[PDB]
Amino acid sequence: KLPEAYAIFDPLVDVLPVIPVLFLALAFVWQAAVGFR
Amino acid sequence: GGRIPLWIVATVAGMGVIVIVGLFFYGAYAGLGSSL
Amino acid sequence: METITYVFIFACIIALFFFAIFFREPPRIT
Amino acid sequence: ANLWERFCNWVTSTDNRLYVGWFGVIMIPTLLAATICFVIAFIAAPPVDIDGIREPVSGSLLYGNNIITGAVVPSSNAIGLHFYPIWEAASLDEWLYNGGPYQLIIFHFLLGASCYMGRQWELSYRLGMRPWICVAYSAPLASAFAVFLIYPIGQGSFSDGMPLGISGTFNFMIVFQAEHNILMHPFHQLGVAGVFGGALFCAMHGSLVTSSLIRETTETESANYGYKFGQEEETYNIVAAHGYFGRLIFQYASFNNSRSLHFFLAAWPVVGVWFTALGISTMAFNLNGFNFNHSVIDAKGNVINTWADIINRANLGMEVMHERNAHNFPLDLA
Amino acid sequence: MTILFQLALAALVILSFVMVIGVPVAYASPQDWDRSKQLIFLGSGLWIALVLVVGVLNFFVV
Amino acid sequence: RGWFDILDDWLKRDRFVFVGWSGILLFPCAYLALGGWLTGTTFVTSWYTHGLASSYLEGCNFLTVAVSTPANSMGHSLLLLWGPEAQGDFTRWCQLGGLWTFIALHGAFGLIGFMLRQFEIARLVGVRPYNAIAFSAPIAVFVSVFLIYPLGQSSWFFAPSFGVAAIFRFLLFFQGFHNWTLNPFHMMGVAGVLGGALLCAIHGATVENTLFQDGEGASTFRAFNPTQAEETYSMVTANRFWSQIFGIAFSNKRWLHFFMLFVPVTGLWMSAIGVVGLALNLRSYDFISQEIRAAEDPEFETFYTKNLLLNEGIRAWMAPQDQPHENFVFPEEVLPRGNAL
Amino acid sequence: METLKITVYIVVTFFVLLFVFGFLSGDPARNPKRKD
Amino acid sequence: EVIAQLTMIAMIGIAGPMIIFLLAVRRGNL
Amino acid sequence: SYPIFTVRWVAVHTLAVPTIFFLGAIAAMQFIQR
Amino acid sequence: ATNRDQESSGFAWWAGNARLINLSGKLLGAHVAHAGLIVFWAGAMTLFELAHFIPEKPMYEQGLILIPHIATLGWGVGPGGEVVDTFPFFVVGVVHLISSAVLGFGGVYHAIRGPETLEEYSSFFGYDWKDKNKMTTILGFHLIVLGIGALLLVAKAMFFGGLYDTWAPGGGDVRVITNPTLDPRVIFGYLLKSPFGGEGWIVSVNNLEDVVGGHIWIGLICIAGGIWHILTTPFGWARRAFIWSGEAYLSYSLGALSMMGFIATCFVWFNNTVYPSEFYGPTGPEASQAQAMTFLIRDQKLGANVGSAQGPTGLGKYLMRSPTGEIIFGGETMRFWDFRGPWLEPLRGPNGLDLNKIKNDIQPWQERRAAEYMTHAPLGSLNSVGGVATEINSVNFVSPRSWLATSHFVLAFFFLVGHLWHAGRARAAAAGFEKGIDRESEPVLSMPSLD
Ligand code: CLA
Ligand code: CLA
Ligand code: CLA
Ligand code: CLA
Ligand code: CLA
Ligand SMILES: CC1=C(/C=C/C(C)=C/C=C/C(C)=C/C=C/C=C(C)/C=C/C=C(C)/C=C/C2=C(C)CCCC2(C)C)C(C)(C)CCC1
Ligand SMILES: CC1=C(/C=C/C(C)=C/C=C/C(C)=C/C=C/C=C(C)/C=C/C=C(C)/C=C/C2=C(C)CCCC2(C)C)C(C)(C)CCC1
Ligand SMILES: CC1=C(/C=C/C(C)=C/C=C/C(C)=C/C=C/C=C(C)/C=C/C=C(C)/C=C/C2=C(C)CCCC2(C)C)C(C)(C)CCC1
Ligand code: OEX
Ligand SMILES: [Cl-]
Ligand SMILES: [Cl-]
Ligand SMILES: [Fe+2]
Repeated sequence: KLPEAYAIFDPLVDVLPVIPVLFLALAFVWQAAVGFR
Repeated sequence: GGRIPLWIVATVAGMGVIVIVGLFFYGAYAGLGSSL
Repeated sequence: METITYVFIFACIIALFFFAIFFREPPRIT
Repeated sequence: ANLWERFCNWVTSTDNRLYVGWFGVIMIPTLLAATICFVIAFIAAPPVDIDGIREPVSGSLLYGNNIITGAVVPSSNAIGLHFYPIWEAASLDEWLYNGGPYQLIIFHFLLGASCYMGRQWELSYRLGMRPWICVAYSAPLASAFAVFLIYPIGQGSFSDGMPLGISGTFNFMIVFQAEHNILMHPFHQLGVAGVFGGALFCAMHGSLVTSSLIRETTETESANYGYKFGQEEETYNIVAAHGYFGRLIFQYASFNNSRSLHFFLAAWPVVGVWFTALGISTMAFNLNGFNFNHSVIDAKGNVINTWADIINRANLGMEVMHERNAHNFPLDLA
Repeated sequence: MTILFQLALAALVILSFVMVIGVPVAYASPQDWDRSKQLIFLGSGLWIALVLVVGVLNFFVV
Repeated sequence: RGWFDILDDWLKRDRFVFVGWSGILLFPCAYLALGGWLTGTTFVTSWYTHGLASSYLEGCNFLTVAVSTPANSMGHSLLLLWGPEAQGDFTRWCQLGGLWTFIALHGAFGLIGFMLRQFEIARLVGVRPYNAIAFSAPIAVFVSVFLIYPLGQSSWFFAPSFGVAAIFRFLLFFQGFHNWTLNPFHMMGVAGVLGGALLCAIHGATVENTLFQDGEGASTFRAFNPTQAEETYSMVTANRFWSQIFGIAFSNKRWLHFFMLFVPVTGLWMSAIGVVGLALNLRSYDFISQEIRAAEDPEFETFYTKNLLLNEGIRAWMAPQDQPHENFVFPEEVLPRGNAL
Repeated sequence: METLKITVYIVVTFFVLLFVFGFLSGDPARNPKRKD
Repeated sequence: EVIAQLTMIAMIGIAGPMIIFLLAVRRGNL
Repeated sequence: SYPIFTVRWVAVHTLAVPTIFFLGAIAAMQFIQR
Repeated sequence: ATNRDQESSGFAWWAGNARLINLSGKLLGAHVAHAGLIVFWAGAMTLFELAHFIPEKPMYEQGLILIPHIATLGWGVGPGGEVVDTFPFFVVGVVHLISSAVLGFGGVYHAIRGPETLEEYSSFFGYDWKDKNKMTTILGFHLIVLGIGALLLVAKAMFFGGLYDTWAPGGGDVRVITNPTLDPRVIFGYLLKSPFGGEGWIVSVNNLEDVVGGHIWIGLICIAGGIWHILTTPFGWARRAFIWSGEAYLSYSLGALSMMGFIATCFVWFNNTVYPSEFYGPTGPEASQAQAMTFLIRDQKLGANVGSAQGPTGLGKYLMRSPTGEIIFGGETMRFWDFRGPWLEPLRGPNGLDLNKIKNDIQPWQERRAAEYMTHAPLGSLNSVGGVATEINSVNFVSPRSWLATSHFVLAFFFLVGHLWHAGRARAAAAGFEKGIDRESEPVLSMPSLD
């Protein structure tokens, strides 16, 4: 388990590890905004 | 003929398929075909 | 007779390598 | 000048019939050692106990084999991963009985095979060429590293490596399926798509180029004489081939660019075989294919079999029969 | 102390979420690089205060 | 000027998706074979023909879904919808495997339509029909494996089933029962596949590393326009490289690209001939000299005999369920097993 | 066996030294190009 | 529960494209 | 300017219409309890 | 413009991070941005493991990789490897996570506003790839940093609580290391060991005295060479042998990570000292050795004389010999007779396993340790089904040894591909035919024919 004061944040810490993958996906949304120059 | 940008629909349709296939991989652990 | 037949074919393929390399038809440019 | 400078000029000489090079200084002796030992072993080597249970296996022609069944047998399971050169055995007779030649061949081979890859970069550098032909050759090389070393390492014995024979390779594929279910692993599936598409794209590109040759010969002589070595002209109409293949599918499913096309022909099979090499290298550490045994089950609890449960039946048949005396305990964990 | 924690930590997350979207937009924007700068000294300087309190005030609820 | 030439003009109109006379056979047959497989793997079961689940509705994933072959009692029946078996019932038609013959037969004429599409388009643009000739290998493979092989055995039951996991079972069945790896026609077929994959990678890589500098960009893809007349890569430099590295090298572009047609196409044809032999159980299963020796010399062992013991295990363990119509019942004491395992 | 061991240790050492001192003998300058 | 995980992964997931869209409308240094 | 209903229109909608229909049916199957 | 399109930079969009080879400012912001992304996953994954953590179950039954990294350091575990306090795991997760924002704060700054060049902003931070002196000093700077981090590990072992030592007498427990082994005949004796069976090269380390003592030789060597490369410039023989370019340095590092990648793979698979079996699970050889002892105990309890038991092959059913004479277990596990584990060594004597101590000195904790490791052999499927390939679905388990070995082999190979790609390229870029052969000066045309 976690703490109990930090127990309400269990659904938040369940999704944090995936955040690194999204930065790589962001590079394609952001370049599609500039049109692959 | 282009009133909404192509990169916007590219992400929307991209985010749309991410969810539907994830629903399929999720179903591998619940209901039928889950060995449980 | 089998062992002699296998090694004889193997020796021909190796001898074929020596001619196909050092006695090939030279490619020339024009 | 000095003789060392003259020697370095000969090793790197671009005028030799067969390029030597600094990689070649290592490649030539290691390969020559491996083939000479392999030829002699394949013909007249005595039987070898591979499984270490005092059960020798005949593998040479003079001991009752043909080209299909003959093989150089892996080293004994009593050695495992231990280094076993000739000078570690009390003689040659002991060396041949414990599968000695197998280690000497695959070691001198993988060494020379790696220097063969670097030799491809070396000559590319001396001729003004781009260097990435060696990278494409890394896919079949890494495959040889997987079945000859990476898998014996993960399992802990060279007796589990791929034998040096035609039927020996077939024995390696069957046992690998019973203990890892390689067919249900995605990396082998990606490897099949690389070799199936590789042959598909090979036949395709070969046909489309041979479909649009410029007419430069008669009907009496071969079409190949329409091309001459070293000519500046391209002997086939590229946009004519694009006009045909673009109408079979649709216009944007065809490559109008020759450089983008040959890159696709090089990319697809290389990264595909990279995966099937990585598939063998990962299953060496016992991360096997998908397991769907008894995964579908009815409202009561009866096992509704699928095609995966039938695959498990054939796998059980191979597993209970392979190495029929090498096991004393109910689990085969290596 | 008791609840002065799930408020400070939830205020920490709320400030973290508005910057992560707010900082980089302010970043490539020549709308007001001096007007749009002091809100970054304030937020980040406040962000350190919120992690410093939630950290040392943590020990009274652990 | 008649209706025939008016219809001929409409079919050959240069549109986005070319129709042509071949399309009348290709498009409806290709759409029903694929749509029939998608309808089968999504909804249709195989409980009364094989005793297996095989749709997404039953709980199977993309790997285990399949359109299983009909039961063994159905023989070589075409299993038509209006036929004497289903008698017009679409529900009972799916329950006995009508979709398998619906996919195999519609897909067979679909292949014929696609090859006729290659002949028709090649004539209109004025090219040589070598692409159509190369497609003969995937057709000979499909006919010998899905049609000539089951027609040689007992029924459509022992034909491949359209599924990812049902195809893996097909190979293991051929290893245990046919020793299909030992057949020299599969060996030549393997050489045609692995060889074509070798040529495909080595030709594309040689082209990418012997190009001329026709541009000012570090990514050398924009330095090409389809309307040149000069070669984009050096043929004489690639010849010297491979002459010194490997020994021989290509010197003719027309021969090189024909060789890439001959190797993979011939390989598939040879493997189709080996399957035609297996339909009659004409196998390359044994070496007689080996078996005469091993039967009277209990110390003679080769990798050939080790693999036969594996074949004897695959048969005795997968038969009772893979062939449920035979009603096989093997007690625990008759199952071939090694020590411990 | 010990005599054979010494020979291989000498042969292997001889070829690996030709390899190291070969590349160290100004290898990047051996190109059909600019030599530096 | 489930919603708590999905409610926030949507906010984490929308934050990305929001940055590229906000400066696209204000002509930022994209 | 451009037409709307072409042969390209039929070829697209012959595969697009059933696909979305199948994506909904397979979606409902993920919640089928035994 | 600003070298952010193909027309000005020469690189396409799929190779556009190469548009920074000579933009020291934007490239500085890229590395620190990626540096913050690792620190982010380091903390975000640990708190996830702690949230899903259960003390009653072993760590290898729950799919953890970093909590064992913290537990091996001696933080939060007591005797026998049992977790006694989860608070250290929480701090490591938060401090790594809180620190992820500060580098992300600067990685974004140096990449969007920061001076795209630093050569005119500062002579100290601005650099030239061809500047052999400026490069060796940045190398020397980071050498001292890594040398300090090496002495931080021994600082934890000798002064701040110590390390968890599985070889501790009477059971695993954390122990302060007081006599680090500094003998160069031993520390450097590992580098010259054969990497084959029975030797193991540096993977064979089996005591925290050698681990600790080896890390302080490395600590000073990186400090000495760090100062060395700050006060020196490459000699003549070093300049005519290497390529001095921005990408060439990247290729030298790719081949270094690839080598370190393969080394770490064999570490976690074979070593059970720095990768304790109580945390990561038993190794391959360990679990197979555990099966042979599990059934020796069972059959001997029923009256079997395991010493004279002849198996079907003629070799011993339970015990045999290695090719050098040591008494080892029998069966397929003969290949794993080099394994050494704290649960088995009490029964090992001068000539291998002692038959008398096997009959008398086997304890119930050894019978459970052998059974537990037997039922947790690193075998499993991709969908995480425990056991052999023919097992049915039930036990959700694959060993952390499997995830860590397979993953770091995939990377080590791909980085070997990265070396081959970028190294052969920097050669062809330093020459300058990296974009094609010149038509009017094709080299092959000036050479004599081969025949
Ligand atoms: C070019 C298109 C094409 C082709 C070649 C085929 C081919 C086939 N289909 Mg398919 N089909 C198609 C399109 C096509 N289909 C389409 C578009 C649909 C959707 C409705 C179907 C739906 C369908 C179903 C549902 C089934 C088939 C089946 C079959 C097979 C048997 C067909 C048969 O015996 O018909 C016989 C008909 C002819 C040979 C036509 C000849 C007519 C000539 C001109 C004489 C005319 C007679 C005249 C009017 C006098 C009247 C007779 C009077 C005495 C009563 C065969 C492989 C069956 C199958 O695969 O089972 C396994 C099956 O059950 N088809
Ligand atoms: C230390 C690591 C490192 C660094 C800093 C670089 C840096 C560089 N490389 Mg190199 N590379 C590396 C390792 C590295 N490489 C390795 C290990 C390989 C072998 C696999 C390569 C192979 C390689 C090639 C073949 C090429 C480069 C090129 C380049 C340049 C441009 C790269 C770019 O814009 O990326 C652009 C980034 C992308 C296009 C994204 C790719 C995404 C990958 C394919 C999938 C990710 C896999 C992931 C696990 C799954 C994603 C999950 C998904 C579901 C969301 C740049 C100088 C190019 C060059 O020569 O420049 C001069 C070039 O052509 N690299
Ligand atoms: C971790 C990996 C990584 C990193 C650090 C970078 C970094 C960079 N890239 Mg690269 N790139 C990457 C992956 C990466 N990229 C991949 C995967 C691809 C292939 C799709 C590319 C392809 C690529 C090309 C083709 C080019 C770059 C360029 C650039 C540089 C200019 C960025 C810019 O102007 O954006 C401007 C964009 C914006 C202002 C929009 C907002 C973007 C911000 C940075 C998002 C950050 C959000 C984040 C949550 C905020 C932090 C939180 C905060 C609280 C701390 C920059 C240094 C360019 C270059 O070389 O510059 C000279 C260029 O031409 N990149
Ligand atoms: C490798 C990392 C690295 C490097 C080389 C640089 C280099 C630079 N930065 Mg940057 N920066 C970094 C990380 C880095 N930064 C990070 C992580 C942040 C986020 C806080 C920033 C935020 C930042 C801002 C906001 C600005 C700079 C500026 C500058 C420039 C002036 C430096 C100066 O005046 O310091 C002079 C030296 C000192 C003040 C001495 C400080 C000594 C340090 C801080 C003590 C602790 C260091 C310790 C060893 C590192 C901890 C290790 C830990 C990560 C494990 C210089 C080019 C400025 C610039 O471009 O000029 C306008 C600027 O405005 N940086
Ligand atoms: C990150 C680490 C690092 C890196 C990249 C460098 C990089 C460099 N150093 Mg430095 N160095 C370092 C750390 C490092 N140093 C440390 C920690 C010290 C202190 C001991 C030194 C002390 C040092 C000195 C004293 C000198 C260098 C020099 C050099 C340059 C030449 C390197 C060379 O030719 O290698 C190639 C290596 C060889 C040709 C040696 C032979 C290769 C052997 C036989 C291969 C055996 C490897 C084998 C596969 C496995 C080994 C395991 C075991 C058997 C040992 C180069 C710029 C030289 C220079 O010009 O700098 C001024 C120089 O004179 N270094
Ligand atoms: C049989 C029959 C018939 C027919 C029918 C049909 C024709 C149908 C169709 C159908 C269809 C037409 C369907 C479709 C389907 C589809 C689907 C089902 C899809 C899905 C997919 C997805 C989901 C995707 C995936 C992916 C990929 C592919 C790649 C990568 C990514 C991803 C993973 C996303 C009729 C009645 C006439 C008659 C009688 C019988
Ligand atoms: C930890 C934490 C935090 C943070 C977070 C973050 C940092 C986030 C980030 C975020 C992000 C960073 C996100 C991103 C996202 C992205 C996306 C979502 C993308 C998508 C993609 C796509 C979908 C694509 C598409 C496409 C295109 C566009 C074109 C081409 C094609 C394709 C299809 C591929 C906070 C503050 C909350 C607080 C609490 C804790
Ligand atoms: C440049 C560039 C790029 C990149 C970017 C990056 C790489 C970034 C990074 C970023 C980062 C690196 C960020 C970070 C952030 C962080 C944060 C925002 C955090 C927060 C945290 C929190 C808020 C927490 C909370 C808590 C506590 C305190 C306690 C326990 C519970 C919890 C966990 C809830 C790209 C590719 C896109 C493209 C363009 C350019
Ligand atoms: O050796 Mn060749 O194969 Ca790999 O598992 Mn264990 O060990 Mn033997 O049985 Mn199954
Ligand atoms: Cl076997
Ligand atoms: Cl055993
Ligand atoms: Fe070509």
